[PDB]
Amino acid sequence: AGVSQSPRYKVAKRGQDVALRCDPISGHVSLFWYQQALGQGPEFLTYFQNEAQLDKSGLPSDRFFAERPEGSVSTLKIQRTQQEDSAVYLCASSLARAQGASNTGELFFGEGSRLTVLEDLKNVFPPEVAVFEPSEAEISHTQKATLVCLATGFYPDHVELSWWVNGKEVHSGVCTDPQPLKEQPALNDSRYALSSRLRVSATFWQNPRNHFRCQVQFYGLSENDEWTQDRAKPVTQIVSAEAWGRAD
Amino acid sequence: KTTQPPSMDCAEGRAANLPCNHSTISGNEYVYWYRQIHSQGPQYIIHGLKNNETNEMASLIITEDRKSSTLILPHATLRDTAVYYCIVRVAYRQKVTFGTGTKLQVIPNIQNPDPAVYQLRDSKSSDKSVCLFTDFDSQTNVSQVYITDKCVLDMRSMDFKSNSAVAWSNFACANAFNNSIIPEDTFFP
Ligand SMILES: [Cl-]
Ligand SMILES: [Cl-]
Ligand SMILES: [Cl-]
Ligand SMILES: [Cl-]
Ligand code: NA
Ligand code: NA
Repeated sequence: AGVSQSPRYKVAKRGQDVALRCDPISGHVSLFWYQQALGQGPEFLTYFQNEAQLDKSGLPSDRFFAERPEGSVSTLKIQRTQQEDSAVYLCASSLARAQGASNTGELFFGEGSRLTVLEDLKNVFPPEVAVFEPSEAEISHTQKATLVCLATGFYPDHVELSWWVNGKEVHSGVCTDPQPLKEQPALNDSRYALSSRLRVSATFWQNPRNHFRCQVQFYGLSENDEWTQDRAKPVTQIVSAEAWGRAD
Repeated sequence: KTTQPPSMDCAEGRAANLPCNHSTISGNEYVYWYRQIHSQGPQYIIHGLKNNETNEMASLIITEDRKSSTLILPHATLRDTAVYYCIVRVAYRQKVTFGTGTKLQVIPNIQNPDPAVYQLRDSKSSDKSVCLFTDFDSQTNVSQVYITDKCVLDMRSMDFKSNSAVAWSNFACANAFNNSIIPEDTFFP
């Protein structure tokens, strides 16, 4: 019932071609493409009214080309991809001017397609995930238990960290770093580290039947990307770290 | 066409006011407010013309000269920490020109600060430990051996908020967070 964008994350080698797909809400005639860089607002790229591309004043260069052949599904193609094309490509759809009762005239956005252009894919790495058990001093000082999760050595910054308690996702008592740390700030295209906390009541942590899991959803290479290194291909994968509750 | 302060802090558990300036607004243009959460796309909140608007998400106060407006979030929680975009668009077109917006940070007031630095052992390892600086008041600033920035969590069912920072190295926590001023009343077990 929303706008879908695929792939969520895309790793591209400099000079290769990329395609970003948008599935707008059915019956919406307007389709929009936006480019969004770090710490900046979405910048207009192109506009479609059904199949006609009426406005393309925002397209950065000749390498940028968009299609919506049947007035529905749209594709944004970026040829001979450059490092400056690395951004979040947003897609939006709305349903014309004053079409229908209570029409708010709002833009419905997808979750975006983050593109990261790299010179060499040999630098792509999945994270290593570790869970650090609540301190015994914390439990006796506050009657609270903080679980710490560490996602390390991942490149690029294509991660989703989430906490799972007994197979169900938890959001309460959770804080993940809004941005990751460079493990080597004196190095370019250095690997990242990300931390998160899950704070529960000490009674909940002291139950040994309670299962805790830190999940890190990583986005790396696709099937089409060639891999000739002696290490496992850094594909889009989930890396987890689990822990049972500890009584005392 | 709209101007907003790039970043702003607000009190947690209170209604948050977000200002916007649109001096050259026309009669046909509406004022729209969008919200963008991290790793998400912008999402519509509210819109108005001249009249004050109220929905389950927020309130929108437009001045009578229509040169400025205010987005009012009824009760600011840690989940309201996002970028808020105030945009103006002509009634007939659909295209939206986004400005830089406002980075809103919902900050709680720690009633009972209990600053402490704890050591946490790895679930599956030896010589693997992190330091946890936690329960320090919102006025404490943590300076970056790896040190993460300040993080606010909300134990919603317990009406409790806490601040924390994580430090690790491959070292002893006692000297981990010493570069920025950590309360002198910090528990070091
Ligand atoms: Cl993906
Ligand atoms: Cl689980
Ligand atoms: Cl929850
Ligand atoms: Cl999942
Ligand atoms: Na949020
Ligand atoms: Na925290």
